[PDB]
Amino acid sequence: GHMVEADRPGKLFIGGLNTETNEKALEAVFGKYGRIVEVLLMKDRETNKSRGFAFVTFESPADAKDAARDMNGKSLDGKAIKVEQATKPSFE
Repeated sequence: GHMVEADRPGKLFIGGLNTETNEKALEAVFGKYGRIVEVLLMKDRETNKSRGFAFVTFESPADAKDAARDMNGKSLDGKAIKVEQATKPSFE
């Protein structure tokens, strides 16, 4: 057909995290802004500790954007966490 609907910034980018977290707990971090259907934790290789960064996705891009408009630059369990938009509006 015609299609000009190809934008969906449903991805976010998290930093500053704990070492002893899991994806089920990230549901409690961000799901309240607009529901999650995909979480990606990422870990070390030394001794399986979590690293101080992870990835969370949302069902909708309007639910993704909002999860970075309140929760950015706060504490979480006494660590200092971050959220950013890991995109740009256009790139060519």
